[PDB]
Amino acid sequence: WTATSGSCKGRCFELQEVGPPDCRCDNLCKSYSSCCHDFDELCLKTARGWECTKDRCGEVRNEENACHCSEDCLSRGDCCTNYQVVCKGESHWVDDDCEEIKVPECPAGFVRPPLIIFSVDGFRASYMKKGSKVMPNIEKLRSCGTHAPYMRPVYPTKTFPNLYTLATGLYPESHGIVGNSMYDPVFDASFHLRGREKFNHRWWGGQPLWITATKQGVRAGTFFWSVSIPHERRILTILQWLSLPDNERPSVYAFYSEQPDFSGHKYGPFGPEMTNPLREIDKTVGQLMDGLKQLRLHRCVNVIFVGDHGMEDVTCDRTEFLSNYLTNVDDITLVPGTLGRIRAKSINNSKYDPKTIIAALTCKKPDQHFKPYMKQHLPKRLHYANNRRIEDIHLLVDRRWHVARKPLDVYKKCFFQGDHGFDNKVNSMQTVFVGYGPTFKYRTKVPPFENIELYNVMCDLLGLKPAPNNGTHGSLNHLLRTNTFRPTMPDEVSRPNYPGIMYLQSEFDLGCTCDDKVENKLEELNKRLHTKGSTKERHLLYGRPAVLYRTSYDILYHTDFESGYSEIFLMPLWTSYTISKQAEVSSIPEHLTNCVRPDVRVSPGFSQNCLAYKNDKQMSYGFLFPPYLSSSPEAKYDAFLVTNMVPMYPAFKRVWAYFQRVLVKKYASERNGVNVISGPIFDYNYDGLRDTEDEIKQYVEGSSIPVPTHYYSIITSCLDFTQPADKCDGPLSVSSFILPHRPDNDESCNSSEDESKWVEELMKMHTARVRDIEHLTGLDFYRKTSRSYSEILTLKTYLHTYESE
Ligand SMILES: *[C@@H]1O[C@H](CO)[C@@H](O[C@@H]2O[C@H](CO)[C@@H](O[C@@H]3O[C@H](CO[C@H]4O[C@H](CO)[C@@H](O)[C@H](O[C@H]5O[C@H](CO)[C@@H](O)[C@H](O)[C@@H]5O[C@H]5O[C@H](CO)[C@@H](O)[C@H](O)[C@@H]5O)[C@@H]4O)[C@@H](O)[C@H](O[C@H]4O[C@H](CO)[C@@H](O)[C@H](O)[C@@H]4O[C@H]4O[C@H](CO)[C@@H](O)[C@H](O)[C@@H]4O)[C@@H]3O)[C@H](O)[C@H]2NC(C)=O)[C@H](O)[C@H]1NC(C)=O
Ligand SMILES: Cc1nnn(Cc2cc(C(F)(F)F)ccc2/C=C/C(=O)N2C[C@@H]3CN(C(=O)c4ccc(S(N)(=O)=O)cc4F)C[C@H]3C2)n1
Ligand SMILES: [Ca+2]
Ligand SMILES: [Ca+2]
Ligand SMILES: [Cl-]
Ligand SMILES: [K+]
Ligand code: NA
Ligand SMILES: [Zn+2]
Repeated sequence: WTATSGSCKGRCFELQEVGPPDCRCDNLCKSYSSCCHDFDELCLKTARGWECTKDRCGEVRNEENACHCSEDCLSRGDCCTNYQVVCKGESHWVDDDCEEIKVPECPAGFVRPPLIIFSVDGFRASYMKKGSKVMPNIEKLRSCGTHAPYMRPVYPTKTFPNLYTLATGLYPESHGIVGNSMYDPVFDASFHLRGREKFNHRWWGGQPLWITATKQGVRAGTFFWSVSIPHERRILTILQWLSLPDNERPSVYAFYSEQPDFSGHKYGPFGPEMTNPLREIDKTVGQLMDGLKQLRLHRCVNVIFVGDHGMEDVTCDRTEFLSNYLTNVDDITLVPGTLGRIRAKSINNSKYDPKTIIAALTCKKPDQHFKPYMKQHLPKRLHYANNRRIEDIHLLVDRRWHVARKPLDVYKKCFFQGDHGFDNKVNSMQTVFVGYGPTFKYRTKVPPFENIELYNVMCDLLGLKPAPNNGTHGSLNHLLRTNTFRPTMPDEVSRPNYPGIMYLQSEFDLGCTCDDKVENKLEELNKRLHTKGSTKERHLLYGRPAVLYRTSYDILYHTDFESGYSEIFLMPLWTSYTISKQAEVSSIPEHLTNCVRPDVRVSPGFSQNCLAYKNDKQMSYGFLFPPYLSSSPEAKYDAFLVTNMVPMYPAFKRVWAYFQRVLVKKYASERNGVNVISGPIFDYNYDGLRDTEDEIKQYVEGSSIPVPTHYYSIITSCLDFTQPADKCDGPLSVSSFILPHRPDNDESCNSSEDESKWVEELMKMHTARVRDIEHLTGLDFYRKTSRSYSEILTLKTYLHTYESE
């Protein structure tokens, strides 16, 4: 109940929200059906429209008008945004040359430049180039300010997850808004776009920017707008708040537009009907900038123009139906559309089996336009599994397609020509970023970055300490003229041991054999120097990784590679090696095929054994440094050390062997040498973080050798590819992957074919940032380079996406 008979007199768009049943006058009252009776009359005035005209100049103030053109309007802060243009011969902001804003030029009483976030729903990245003729105000912000060619949204590329990610710096799995539609089984409650459940505070985790600001003494405008408040009114409201007295005036504001998304759904991303929505958005920006200029705030405010996701072509005919695959289709609940999430219709049905559902959906039609996954098997780059609101079974849908349960769903719900929600690497899902103001750089283009990073920067813009989040703070310092955040590298927690030769061959009873009993003073000092680290500067180019947790490990040096060997996990945490452009691939010689050699630096007690692998009918082994790339027949013996061995399913060995035999050499030839760091990852609880030993769910049968869930590689070279990787004077280039360590290749529908037809495609799917690997291993890479730390942070957040232009 709301006692709707209080009044909004003097209260219009109040910043503090009042408690039921006292009636509300805030920008969300409409959404709750709680506005006072006179809200429309007093707060949503429309009389005479939104622009001054020649005859309205110097009028007698009429309080009924939507905005004002009387002499006193500037001091009242409620002029139409074109007042000075029409009535005082001023130029529109867009018609002024741009001029570097070196320092904030603010009215007296401003403690810090205000931040205005101008957010646009569905604004695809290519609209900046493709709509440029019709968006002069936006183009001026873009060319005069700082801009990225695009900004990567989070998955799923829907509105609710992405706007809340912008607000919090968190992945959807951590903030809890994991789709536009959700069932939380602990609450037994559903979140929907239409309706009231979504207003309950229990859905919304982390700490959004407006709360971070308020907790630290920085006042915030209310971020959310009721759909029926027109855009012109939202802008006028912001401009009115900017005219408040110093003690009342917010420092951070958001505008939100439902366009161009609303139209993109109806007409597709480039429908001819899309020109008008873009024009209209540009006019809104024009009104804000003209309004700021009137208040002498146009060289004081930092403006961020940002989208939540892009828009793809999708029609009703491009729908796959689960009824074409599943006999039991009525025992499931599907969250449908541009992703799928499946659970049991009833938790009382004991005959429901996710294993048989996955199998019935796997590689069943030649051109199948979705791929099923257990959520823990989704590419790690999506960070989309550690939340009870995410269903165990997930369908990754091809761009341009929909999934639905039954045909009746689609025609008893062609309406739409656009949609979004697909994998966040998809080019059509990319969105925009422009920053303009005293704190942003002047006429600067920056590389593409992920929207998880912006919370930190918005905190920096407002002098706030960010709540803990998934950004890497400092990785976007290159956007900023000042207020940069200068982090220190994390402190190493565990130092390595450097073991020498301490064990005799005969102390090892591992059930391993090697054909190697084949016998010089020139070449004996040589192998000794290699074991003491004499080639370490060739294979460990950026320093050894730092171990950021408590553990026992050894550094092992070799001619061709260096490793950090874990005594707890009985394998390397990392293995580092450089392959020059000139390097030769050799084969594993016949006598060495099943060779595993004891490592005399490492106790039998801290070693793997061959017998465990023989006994484990499911599990085989591979090597982290590939024997194929040994520098010499003598150096090849090192690659067969039991300390270079890791557990591998035979199906995974197909993948790994092709990467090591073919792909590494290929990249070295293309990139002018590469440095490779490879290793295992253990993430049995799918939280994106390194497991402790007591989290491991699988061991090689009858041993304490833990089985990795994934294998990573980080492949680094010179950005200037005219310089070899080992003699690089400037910025670096990286690509990485986190491959799932799976006992089958069901993920790859063409896997019966030659590895040259499917392996590289799999690797591309599981592309990763270095930072993803850091979270998953507790390691910190690139500790010793000549480069600035912020530059290295940017490098660690880089994702190689394998999408064309
Ligand atoms: C992305 O960045 C984020 C933010 O930094 C990273 O997320 C953090 O990860 C930490 C490690 O997993 C985690 O720390 C835990 O905090 C627990 C206290 O939690 C509450 O308080 C915080 C602070 O206010 C709050 O943010 C939390 O909010 C979460 O949960 C609510 C539900 O109430 C949601 O509304 C909200 O969306 C958010 O959900 C997410 O996090 C939880 C886990 O916390 C997930 O389950 C959800 O799916 C969702 O993703 C909380 O309200 C604290 O209890 C934990 O301590 C246990 O574990 C340690 C290990 O050190 C152990 O020593 C302790 O004894 C303790 O164990 C005991 O409890 C166990 C569980 O019941 C039990 O098994 C044991 O036997 C013990 O008795 C832990 O310290 C932190 O909360 C989150 N924060 C957020 C916001 O998500 C994230 O890791 C980054 N991602 C990547 C890939 O890097
Ligand atoms: C969600 C959410 N989380 N946090 N916010 C507040 C917010 C943050 C930021 C920013 F960038 F600064 F973080 C900027 C602006 C804001 C403020 C935003 C705001 O007033 N809204 C966003 C809501 C979305 N909405 C819909 O009905 C809707 C649902 C789905 C789709 S779809 N098909 O595209 O998926 C489109 C839609 F329009 C009601 C809008 C009112 N909204
Ligand atoms: Ca949206
Ligand atoms: Ca984990
Ligand atoms: Cl959803
Ligand atoms: K075996
Ligand atoms: Na297959
Ligand atoms: Zn949409």
